[PDB]
Amino acid sequence: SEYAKQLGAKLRAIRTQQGLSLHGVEEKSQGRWKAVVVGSYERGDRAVTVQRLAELADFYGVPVQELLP
Repeated sequence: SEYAKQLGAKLRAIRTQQGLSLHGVEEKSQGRWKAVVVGSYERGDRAVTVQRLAELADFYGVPVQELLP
């Protein structure tokens, strides 16, 4: 729970850092990443899979390790 919490704190830190809001992600990604889904990752309310995390890190353009708590 705490881990999920802190993981989502970084998922948010990277997203906002490149100036994108949650709606921004859904739009730029042509709908592959739904704001709803990404938000729930950022609040630790929904658990991302390691696979899925790997793709996000790619979409954002950062080393996937960096998103780990």
